[PDB]
Amino acid sequence: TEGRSRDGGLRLGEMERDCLIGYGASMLLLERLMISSDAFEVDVCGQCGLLGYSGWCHYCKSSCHVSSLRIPYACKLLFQELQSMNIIPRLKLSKYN
Amino acid sequence: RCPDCGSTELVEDSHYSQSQLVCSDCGCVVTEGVLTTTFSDEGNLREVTYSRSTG
Amino acid sequence: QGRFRGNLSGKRVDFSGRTVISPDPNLRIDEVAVPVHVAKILTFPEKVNKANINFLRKLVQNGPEVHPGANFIQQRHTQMKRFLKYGNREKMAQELKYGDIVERHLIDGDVVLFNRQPSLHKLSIMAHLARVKPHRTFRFNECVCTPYNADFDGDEMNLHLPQTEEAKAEALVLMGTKANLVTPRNGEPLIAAIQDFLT
Amino acid sequence: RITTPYMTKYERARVLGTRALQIAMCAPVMVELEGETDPLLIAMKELKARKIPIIIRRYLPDGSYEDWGVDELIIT
Amino acid sequence: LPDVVLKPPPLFPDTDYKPVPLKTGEGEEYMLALKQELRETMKRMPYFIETPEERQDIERYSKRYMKVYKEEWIPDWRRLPREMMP
Amino acid sequence: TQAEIKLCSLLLQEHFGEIVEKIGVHLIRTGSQPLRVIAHDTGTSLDQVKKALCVLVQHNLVSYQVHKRGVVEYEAQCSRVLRMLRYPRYIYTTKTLYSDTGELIVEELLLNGKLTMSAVVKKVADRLTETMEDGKTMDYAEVSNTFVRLADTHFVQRCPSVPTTENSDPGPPPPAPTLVINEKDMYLVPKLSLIGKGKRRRSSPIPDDGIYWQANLDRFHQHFRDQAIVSAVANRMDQTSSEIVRTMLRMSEITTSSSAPFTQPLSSNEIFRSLPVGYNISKQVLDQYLTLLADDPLEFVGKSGDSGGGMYVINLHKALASLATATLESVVQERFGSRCARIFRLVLQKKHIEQKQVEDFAMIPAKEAKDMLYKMLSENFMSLQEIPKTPDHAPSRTFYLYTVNILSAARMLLHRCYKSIANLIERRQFETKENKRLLEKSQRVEAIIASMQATGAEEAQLQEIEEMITAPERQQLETLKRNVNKLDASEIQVDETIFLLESYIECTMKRQ
Amino acid sequence: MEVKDANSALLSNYEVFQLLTDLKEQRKESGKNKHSSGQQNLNTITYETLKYISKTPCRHQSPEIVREFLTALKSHKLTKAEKLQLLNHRPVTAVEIQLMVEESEERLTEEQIEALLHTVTS
Amino acid sequence: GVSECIIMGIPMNIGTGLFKLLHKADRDPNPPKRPLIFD
Amino acid sequence: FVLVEMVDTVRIPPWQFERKLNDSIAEELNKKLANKVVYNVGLCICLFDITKLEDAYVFPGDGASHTKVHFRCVVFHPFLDEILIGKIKGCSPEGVHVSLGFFDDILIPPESLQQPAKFDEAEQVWVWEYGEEIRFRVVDESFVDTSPYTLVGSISEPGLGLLSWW
Ligand SMILES: [Mg+2]
Ligand SMILES: [Zn+2]
Ligand SMILES: [Zn+2]
Repeated sequence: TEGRSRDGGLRLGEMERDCLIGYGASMLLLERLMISSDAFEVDVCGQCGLLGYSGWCHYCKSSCHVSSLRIPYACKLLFQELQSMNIIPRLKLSKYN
Repeated sequence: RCPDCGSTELVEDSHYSQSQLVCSDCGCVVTEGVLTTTFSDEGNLREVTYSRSTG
Repeated sequence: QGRFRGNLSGKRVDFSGRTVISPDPNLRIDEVAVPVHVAKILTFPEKVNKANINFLRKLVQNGPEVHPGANFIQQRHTQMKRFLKYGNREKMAQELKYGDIVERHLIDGDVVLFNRQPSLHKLSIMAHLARVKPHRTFRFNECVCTPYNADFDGDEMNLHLPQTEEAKAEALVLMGTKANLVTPRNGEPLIAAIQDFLT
Repeated sequence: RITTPYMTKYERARVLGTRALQIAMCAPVMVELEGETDPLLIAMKELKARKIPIIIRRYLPDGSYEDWGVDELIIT
Repeated sequence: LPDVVLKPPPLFPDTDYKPVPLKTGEGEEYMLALKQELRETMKRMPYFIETPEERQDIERYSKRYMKVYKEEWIPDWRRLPREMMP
Repeated sequence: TQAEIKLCSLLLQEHFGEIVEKIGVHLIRTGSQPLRVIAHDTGTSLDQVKKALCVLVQHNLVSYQVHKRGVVEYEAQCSRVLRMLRYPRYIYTTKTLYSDTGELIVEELLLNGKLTMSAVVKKVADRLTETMEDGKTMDYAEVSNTFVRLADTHFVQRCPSVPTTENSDPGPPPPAPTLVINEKDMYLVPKLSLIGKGKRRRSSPIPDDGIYWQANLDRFHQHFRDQAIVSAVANRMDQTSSEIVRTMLRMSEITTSSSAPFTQPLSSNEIFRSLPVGYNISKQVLDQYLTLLADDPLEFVGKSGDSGGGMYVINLHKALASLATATLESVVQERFGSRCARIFRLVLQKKHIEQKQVEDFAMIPAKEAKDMLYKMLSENFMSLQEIPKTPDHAPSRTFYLYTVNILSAARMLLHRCYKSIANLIERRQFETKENKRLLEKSQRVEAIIASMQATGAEEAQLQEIEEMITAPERQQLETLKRNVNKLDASEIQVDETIFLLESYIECTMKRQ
Repeated sequence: MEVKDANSALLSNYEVFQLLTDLKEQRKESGKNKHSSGQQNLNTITYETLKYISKTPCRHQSPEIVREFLTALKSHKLTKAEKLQLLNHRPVTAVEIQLMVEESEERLTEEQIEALLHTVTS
Repeated sequence: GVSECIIMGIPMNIGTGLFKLLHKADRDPNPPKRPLIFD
Repeated sequence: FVLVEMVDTVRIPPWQFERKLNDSIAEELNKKLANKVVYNVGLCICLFDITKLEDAYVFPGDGASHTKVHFRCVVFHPFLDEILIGKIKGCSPEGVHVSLGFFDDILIPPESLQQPAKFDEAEQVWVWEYGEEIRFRVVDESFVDTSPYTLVGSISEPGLGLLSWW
């Protein structure tokens, strides 16, 4: 929430993230802004490129290309909001190696 | 109720600004975290009444 | 207030603190004093391993009401969180297994991020070794005030606690105070003596 | 093998972090610790002992890589 | 007030009109038999590119006893550009 | 064209294979494309691309062109791809017009794209040898006579000819031969002096090189338009009038181009002599028939002059439009109903009309006609003008005039027919695939008979053909077969409807 | 997760039995409570299929035995599936290859069956 | 880009996210293969 | 049975680093594809060999090891003609229920093709007489995760003669 009157934590302003980038603390920045703010688990079908649930793909009606992915909850909300406008985001996954 | 011991003695206690349900017998938590509307959102959203909703 | 400019560019986080700043010359420039009341709240999830089994056992035995204690215990197999206010903590300590997660209090030596609200250069935020003290305010060596631009005039000072070993080591090595004596603008040392030290 | 023979601070930070994360999960230890409960103390002890079983895989922009052992790299 | 739909409309709404019966006569049956025989003739003709058989593992002499053989046609290369020669 | 692409993919996968249909679909979707980008984009090897291109261009389904720096770009002919669906109808109309020798001629031309004199006569003679028994032999004489008759009737036309490379640009050969089409030799049949007999398949240099012959489906479509027109005329006015129309169209078959708004000027005097003697008619009766057909509101024919007694001309575009409107009214009547058909014909007669006018004229009360108008509007058959009293063209302040356009409805109905045929082919292929086990079972039970059918075929195994477990399963097979049969026949029937609409779409389009 | 070949190469039940026995002895030599407790299914499938194979005459074969069997069958130009099934079943009775086994027409020759059974006994 | 990396919640390439780590474990790539007899 | 070329990335936790990588890979793979049918592939049994074992990456997340491995393992997937010998563990009236010896009770032959005395009248009748063998017809797989099976195959028993048992 907002602050002390609302028992809210502090806010990482843009400048703080700028300093973190300048230091290059990639994993620390990722943990601070994703793990410690809003962490979510999503499933993506490589065939369709669309989000899925519980290792299942409704659009492809299959579960042979699902995968797990950690995400900011705000990012998932943005994806779904963009979906509502029929601007469908198709995620093209790639192996980490 | 307690999932393991079955004790129904679940009590609500206020932690360091965290609402959660914990069993007093085994100290095991059964439900934590609560979702409440913020003032910045409560000021924008509009309340609806039963009459106008039903027509 | 929309998504893009509101929640995507920046967002609020938990496991943080804000307190009045105050000087302390008896601390090393890489150390920061943390009030006990904040220490009792901020917790670092430690993985129970072979090296620190006895340490975590003692901390669990302390309980949440004593400073070197823990607030929660997470089992390896089941994801039930055990709140240490209730239940015999000695049985709980004897129940500890490797791979468990114990949310111990912020103790001595924990790497803690330390930042000021008006951020101009990268030295506005650093990482320090935390030492707990019984008073109420954040204390550190005044030779470090120049990068922060703080002046002990009632200023508030943001505190962040990482929750990952990778993040902790990144903070210690990269934004460690000892590793950022010189500003990157022109290599001039920012941390140095100050009034009542030069005199 | 044409890149720097010195071991940069980013490499040090990531190596120390990953090693500390590993040992925090009851990984085997090679530096016979003497009552150092903090994982990171053991991590830099390992780094000083140059007994860390991690290999840096530096990547050129084109895609070509080169591998350096931690012992092979020069620490400061 | 239109009634609220408690169960969604069926996957198939039944139709009042029925399809008309098809044409009857010698011509139609000749059409059908011709098309069905054409199916096999075009299957057998070399213009029908057979899909490459796969997932066969080991060798045996019996391979030479269940061999299916058919002649291979050739196109007129003076009408065809020279670039497409195998 | 998405339904067109889907149907073309289904047809090419059915008739030729998979690597060929992939390249064909890619060309249809992408248009003109060089070969290398074709191979790269399709993810196929160079040799497979060569195979697909040769098997396609051999049947004249695709072509190639030359561009800057001598690059060869390949293009697909989607209409030509749809044309193979009408092969059975072409075979039937050839079998009706001429003997089965010409039927086999056109069948082999369709299955081979282009063939020379020697190749086609050899194939036709060979295929005619097995149709007969008792040691009789086919000769190349009758096959050649039938082929030259077919070519002279313009049902068979020469391929575009290979240009004389020695006469023009002797030296570095172009990447493609760059064939050219010559009008005057599309029907110039070369002579085959040699006559022989085809082998009956015991299983125990080229005088006609450079000249290849293909089925002229334009002649087939013109003849089919003739048949449809005369069928409509016979349905409406009289059989004799349809006979007169057929005779004058036959008179104009060679004298008129395939694309002509009107036919040649034909006089009733020569109509009388050209009429078969079977129709016992008099000159004055012919004149009355022709005058009343000119007075027929369907306006198939027209006078266009009083010279030479009664001289007459036919209205190709008008007749095609009338046929398209009749088909449209028939289908809308069958799917919506008789009263909605009444509304459709009423608005066809009255191009611009208001809704209450339609109610009054069709004598259909409120809440019934209007629902039909709304539905038949929503199915894209109908259009509204929205004539405003201001130029804001905005809310309840403008009049709405019902106006139906033939062309748009015909286009969308053609698309619907394409998708329907796609659905039918999908259903037949799915039912064939899901029953391929029983298909192989029946194939094996018939192979037991066919293999070793006369040599050592004991009677004591004839009773073992039903011993295979298909005895109840044949029931299913029969159902599948009839369903398959039905589907095919139905599809073929729908195909004829397409030839109507497309014809209008072709005649209404001039392509300047 | 991707599989390159669902039918890369067929193997005899003798190789299955050999690998299964080796896995069993190694696993009992590598007794770990945590991993076994995590998944019993491997133990169950190994033990049950091993008992099923040992019930069959699939034991008492060797790589030399099966290779000599295959070489002897190679001259007989038989399909490899049926010979594999024979080595999977050990048909010593003539009736099994006569009736139970397929491709009986034109292939048994009424004289090769005796040598087939002789090779099976070997 | 870093902006979307933060937006997408993936580690950025700049800094510690540039190089890849490899665990120096005792391994034998391409181990000896048990031969098939049936083939 | 049949070997399959199986490619997969295996995650090894750090507390097994003292062991050889190959052995831990084999143990995890055995734990990972045991009694688990693979869609359009068949019923995997156990690992056979490990062919390729490349570099062991470490991620900024879990901190354990991940190794992409090419290997070979055995699966059950008949070629529509194989001869089986199973045991009749149950018999529904519409179709008998044969079970391969200790292998799986999922192969269901619909009784529709034996000698023309075909009826299972629900008192557990093996066969209508004038340790049971099998000619496998087809294979089939499905995705059971339709709600937050899949290998049965049809089985046929024609007039094989069966002189050993009628
Ligand atoms: Mg101030
Ligand atoms: Zn999908
Ligand atoms: Zn409890």
